[PDB]
Amino acid sequence: VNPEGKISTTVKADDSTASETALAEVAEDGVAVVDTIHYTGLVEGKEYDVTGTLYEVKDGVVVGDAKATKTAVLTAGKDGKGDWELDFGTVEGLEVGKSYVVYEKAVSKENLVDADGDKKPESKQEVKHENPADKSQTFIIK
Ligand SMILES: [Ca+2]
Ligand code: NA
Repeated sequence: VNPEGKISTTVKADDSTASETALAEVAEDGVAVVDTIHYTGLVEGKEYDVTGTLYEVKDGVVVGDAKATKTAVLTAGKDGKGDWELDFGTVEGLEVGKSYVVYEKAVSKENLVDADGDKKPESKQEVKHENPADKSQTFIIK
């Protein structure tokens, strides 16, 4: 049966964690950015190519080129549910007064999805979280 993947995220910028109810605030060398990926409906023990992208955002609209990208190879935990940490490290060249949002993609290394329904997987499982208006993935530099 085909896996039904879902991901949400929570960003931490410097010492400051965002949440469903408030974006993270960073006090005016670079900003340490860590994104937590909350996943369900992945395949236990399978490896995923995870790509995080940091964008400047203005009123829930992405502006300009990515400020940073980070990739990792992470393994799905028990029942294909759990949390991953994607550490971007220090991100240089962010601007005081500006807001940033994290986008995430995870693509399985193995074929985990039977897209043509012959009961044999032939497609990668791909999950995305690309919401420019998600305050839990957003931080502002004060
Ligand atoms: Ca197939
Ligand atoms: Na979230």
